[PDB]
Amino acid sequence: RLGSRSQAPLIPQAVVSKYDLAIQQRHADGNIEVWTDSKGRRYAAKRSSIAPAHCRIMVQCLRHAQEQGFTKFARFVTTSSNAPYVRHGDFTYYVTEWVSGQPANFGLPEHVAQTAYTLAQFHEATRSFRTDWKDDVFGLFQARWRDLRQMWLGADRKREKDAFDQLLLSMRDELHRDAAESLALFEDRDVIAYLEAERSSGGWCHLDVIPSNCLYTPQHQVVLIDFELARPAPRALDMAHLLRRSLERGNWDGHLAYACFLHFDAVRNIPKSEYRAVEAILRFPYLPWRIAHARYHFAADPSQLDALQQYAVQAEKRQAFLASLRQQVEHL
Ligand SMILES: N[C@@H](Cc1c[nH]c[nH+]1)C(=O)O
Repeated sequence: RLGSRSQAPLIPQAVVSKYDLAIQQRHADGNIEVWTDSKGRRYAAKRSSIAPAHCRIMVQCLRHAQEQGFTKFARFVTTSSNAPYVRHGDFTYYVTEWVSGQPANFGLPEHVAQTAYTLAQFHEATRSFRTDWKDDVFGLFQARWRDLRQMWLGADRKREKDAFDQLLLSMRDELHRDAAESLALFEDRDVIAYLEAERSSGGWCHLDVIPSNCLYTPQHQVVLIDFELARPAPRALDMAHLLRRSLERGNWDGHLAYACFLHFDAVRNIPKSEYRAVEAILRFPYLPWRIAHARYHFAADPSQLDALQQYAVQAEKRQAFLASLRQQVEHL
């Protein structure tokens, strides 16, 4: 019994042997397995729980994007029978060529720029592709707000308040203001019109925009991997998710936001309503919600206090950034 100190299980050899890759060496590396041939050529093998039908549309989506010029993805390798996956032991395995690069550093404008460019290219290249294949962003955030309010009410009535409880209570008025401003933006007719128009025109988002899926290459581009969460969705979702992650880790340095907006805009103009949808998402106090949710619904962990402390440290810089962006959007 090793419990949570159990290593990633090796992919069964029978799966490897369905391919024609003459693999000599295999080892886990993060959430993929690296397969290497006698020349040292590498492949990334993924153990997934996605359905085979889902794997098929995912591949078809990327091949469609490619016929439109898209290059920013790891290329799938097929089995000896031409299948895009192997199904074995209740898992779906798929393999891609290896992409040389490093996980994007979302604190560097250059890396944010290239991630944004790539995400925008993916969205553009997939316009109109299987648009009805499977969205209530207002309801999601409304529920989070209701949760957040309940959580600080719970904290306030504790006999003994710990450092986290007290810190969360100290920011209630700012958190309330931000949540209210966000939900008001989601209720604005222009934001809704944007979201609905995107739903109609299609275009997929990647929807797992984390450094380990955004590989910054020696050719100074970003190549995406892991399209398992990708689906038709408004472009603002990928844009806002990239921005939030970048900005929270670069203390709201607007060079990171500019790098992002410029490179989305280069592929397709950002209209005012798209900016406003992005603002609605960014204005919501997502991190305090998420951290408090974990604490009070799941269990306390000291990392939650670290995270809330960092949010508090950055809170004025975040306010300043969102203020300047709001002004920018009024004089586009
Ligand atoms: N080259 C990536 C790993 C990878 C390539 N393809 C899939 N995963 C890295 O930074 O480690």
